Amino acid sequence: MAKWVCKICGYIYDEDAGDPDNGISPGTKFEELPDDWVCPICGAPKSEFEKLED
Ligand SMILES: [Fe+3]
Repeated sequence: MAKWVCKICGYIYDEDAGDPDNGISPGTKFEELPDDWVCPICGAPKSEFEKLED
């Protein structure tokens, strides 16, 4: 699945990993994260993530 970078801190949202500590099971697509999900490291909004693909 896809990976997304937090353009603030460099955290990688890996869709394969999810973010279980913050309520997100492995395999959750970035688009499906709640609108108010934030980077677990720096707190940046979803707007601050870049999909890692051309
Ligand atoms: Fe971040």
